[PDB]
Order: sequence, then C-alpha cells, then structure tokens
Amino acid sequence: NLYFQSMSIRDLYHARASPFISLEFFPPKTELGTRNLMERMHRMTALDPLFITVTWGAGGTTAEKTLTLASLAQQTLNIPVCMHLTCTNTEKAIIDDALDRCYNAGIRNILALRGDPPIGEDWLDSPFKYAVDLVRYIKQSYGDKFCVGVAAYPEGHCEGQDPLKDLVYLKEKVEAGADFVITQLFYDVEKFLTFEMLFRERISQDLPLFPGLMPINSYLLFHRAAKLSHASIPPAILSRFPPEIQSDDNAVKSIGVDILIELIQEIYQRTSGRIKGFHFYTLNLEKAIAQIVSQS
Ligand SMILES: Cc1cc2nc3c(=O)[nH]c(=O)nc-3n(C[C@H](O)[C@H](O)[C@H](O)COP(=O)(O)OP(=O)(O)OC[C@H]3O[C@@H](n4cnc5c(N)ncnc54)[C@H](O)[C@@H]3O)c2cc1C
Repeated sequence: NLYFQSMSIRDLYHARASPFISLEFFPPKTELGTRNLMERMHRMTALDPLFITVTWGAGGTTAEKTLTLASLAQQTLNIPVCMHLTCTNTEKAIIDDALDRCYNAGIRNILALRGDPPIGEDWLDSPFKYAVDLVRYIKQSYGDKFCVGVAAYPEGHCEGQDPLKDLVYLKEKVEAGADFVITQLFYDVEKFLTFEMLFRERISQDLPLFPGLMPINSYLLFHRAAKLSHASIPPAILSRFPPEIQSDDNAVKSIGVDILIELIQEIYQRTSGRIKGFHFYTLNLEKAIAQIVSQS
C-alpha cells in the first residue's frame, strides 16, 4: 500500500486482478478535428482503459500538437496518458523541452522509440542512434518519475526479418530500465505466443507485455495494415473471408469483430492469464473496438 504509484503503468498493471485494455490515438491536423477527437476519447473512457497513448511524428514533425493533446487529455479525462517520443535526427534541446513539459503537466509515462534510422547533413556535419539511448537518457534525467515503455516485434523489425535478432536488442532496452513493452500489430496468434515464451525465458518472467492489436475496419484496410507492418495473415483467417464475404462490407466488419475477440481469448487462455492487458491501435475510430469489448 505504502509504495503504490497511481500514475505508473507498471504498478497499475500488476494491481489489476481482472483483464483490461489500452488505447492509442494520433494528433489531428486541424483544431476542429482535435475538438471532435476529445469528444470521442471521452466516450471511450466507458471502456475502462488502463491508460491512453498519443503518437509522435519522427524527427519532431508533430511535437507541439502531440505535447498539447497529451497534456489536455491528462488534465480532462482523469486517465493516465503515455506520450510517444522518438529520438533520432532531433536536437537534444527538443527532447529536453518535451520531457520538461510532460513532467510539469503531470504526464508520468513515456513510450521511448527510435523513429527512423539516423542520418545527417553529409559534409555539412544527432546524438541518439537507437531507442536504448533514449531509455538510458530518460532514466539518468528523471529516475522513476517516468515509467518508460518500449517497442517489440514478434515477427521481426524490417527497415523501410529476424525476431531472434530483435530479442537481443529488446533485452538491452529492458536492462537499461524499460518498465513495459508493446508489440507491433499481428494476426497470427502463434507468432505472438512463441515470442511471449522466448520473452519470459530470456528477458523477464514478470515485466508487463502488451500485444498490439489492429481491428479489421474493411477488407482492404486489413490487408493494408498487414502489408505496412510486415505482419503475416494465416490461412485459417484468410479462409473466413471468401469472395462472397469480401464483397459485403457489413459481413467483413462483423466477422472481423469475431476474429479479434477470438485472438484475445486464445492469448489470455494459452498464457494462463500472464497476458492480461490488450493494446488497440484505434486510428481515432471507436465502433469496432466498442463491439470487441462489449461482445467478448
Ligand atoms: C507500440 C508502438 C508505437 C510506435 N509509435 C511510433 C510513433 O509514435 N512514431 C513513430 O515515428 N514511430 C512509431 N513506432 C515505430 C518505430 O519508431 C519503428 O518501428 C522504428 O523503425 C524502430 O523503433 P524502435 O524503438 O523499435 O527501435 P530500436 O529498438 O532502436 O530498434 C530498431 C533497429 O535498430 C537496430 N538496433 C537497435 N539497437 C541496436 C544495437 N544495440 N546494436 C545494433 N543495432 C541496433 C536494429 O537493426 C533494430 O531492428 C511505434 C512502434 C510500436 C511497436
């Protein structure tokens, strides 16, 4: 009781007896779009998310919009907010300003990311090179005042695939002080489960690990998400969408809800409840996620 931190994603995760979700949002490009998203976020608090996240454009391209939205959400929603933060190709002063502003706004969680590969200005010659460089820097500068998350790849990272290679780098990130891990999206439950077994044996028996999940909002959008993330779609899932279903968008969406429910239930059962938190890539949409949560 004495040591519990009510704003820490790690402490909140372990304290839960029952399973739960988290939600990732992005900053809209207009003020009207931002007002509308805040209304949507307010409605989605009825799904009882453990925390919400706000994405960050590589190289600082959305710095002001991300910082503003994360702070506004933290102040008004009464839910912990985790701000994403990429480190390559950005001046140290921008990273320092972002962390200072988060700290002063009451934000106590950061998802520490590389972003794109490092690159300079050739002969005109950027001190962060990998995500681990940012994890170490945050912990040096703030200790446990920030609970720090990092990214993982059950099917391996691909530059714009070897999951064992990335497990080596993931271990370095955890040893440097990462407090939780969120995965790239996947549709093959067995790729996630083999990864989770390797994570427990080689990295940590207890660290919070969230599968990242992308709803199926149309047949074409589903295929596009898998293409961009380099995630495989198993034959057993593809067979649920024969041509007569593919042509019927309402049927695709309904079957898509069932596939996500089944994925979640299989993970919870097969891991004996070790995996009790499920992270959704919302793309600022509510309906599919509300059905997945209400029908489960
Ligand atoms: C949950 C989640 C949220 C995300 N949010 C965003 C976002 O808001 N904005 C955005 O731009 N991107 C985001 N990304 C994408 C991410 O920035 C890219 O996948 C990026 O290419 C790698 O980031 P990382 O932090 O996993 O990098 P790292 O863990 O640094 O690894 C990336 C690669 O760097 C190399 N590497 C790492 N460490 C070492 C080492 N010690 N020695 C040698 N080589 C090494 C490896 O080749 C490795 O595959 C997100 C990803 C996830 C899973």
